[PDB]
Amino acid sequence: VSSFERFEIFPKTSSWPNHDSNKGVTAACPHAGAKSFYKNLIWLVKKGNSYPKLSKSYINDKGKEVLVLWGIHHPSTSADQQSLYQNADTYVFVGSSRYSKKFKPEIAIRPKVRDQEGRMNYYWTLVEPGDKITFEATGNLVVPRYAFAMERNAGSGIIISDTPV
Amino acid sequence: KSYINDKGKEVLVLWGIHHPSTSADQQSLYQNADTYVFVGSSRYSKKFKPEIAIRPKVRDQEGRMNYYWTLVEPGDKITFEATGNLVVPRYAFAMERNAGSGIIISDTPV
Repeated sequence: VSSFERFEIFPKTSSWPNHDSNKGVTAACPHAGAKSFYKNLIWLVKKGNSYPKLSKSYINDKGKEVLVLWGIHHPSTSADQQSLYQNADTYVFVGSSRYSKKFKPEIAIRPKVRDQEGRMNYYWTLVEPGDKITFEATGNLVVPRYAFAMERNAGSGIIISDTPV
Repeated sequence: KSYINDKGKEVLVLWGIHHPSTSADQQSLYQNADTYVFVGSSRYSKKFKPEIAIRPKVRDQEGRMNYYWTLVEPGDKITFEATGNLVVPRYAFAMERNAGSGIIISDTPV
């Protein structure tokens, strides 16, 4: 890949009226001495004391291929599941003509890493032109906010070095 | 149950998950139904739901057991949690890699 266009596939202000996108921060990702998160993902939480169902989709109007990333939160205790998502025995679904996977969130006290007994797994996929990607969850979904449209160059690579540029 | 790596070098841990033939066999050996098994660490994170069927009888056994393994980094905790169908480790191994070694399949005498 050489070219790169960041666009708001799911805008923050809109597209989540029934869910909240503001308390999704953590101390594991600090910035400027404050609790922050990833700039391309939003940690959806319960709206007040309710996490309604999810049904969101996107269609590729950008022409070229699109790269989409998201995450699944796996809290430590069952109380943490209710405190952030209310509903229990939740499910997360991401589907398209290429991707089809349902994730059952699962709960355990994983070893504390960076002041966090929980874990989050980050996933990615590619969207073909004229293809719809669908999202559906009752909890434990970190929805994409900024996706990427790209075109492959050919002669490029990755170099690991400390050499100055 | 948990273990912390005080051995300094890496540790290899192995265990197993039993999958009985009939649901009666689940109660006869583990009582609880709809059990779950969890093994977790900074490297390993997997929950196994034991699942039950009459697999073909091999060595006088219609059930199956799957054997798993992982590596524990220095200063890392590995946690175990199950309501049944867990074959816990007893003897683990601490190791250091040499370099020039391998595996040879032969009938030649030593």
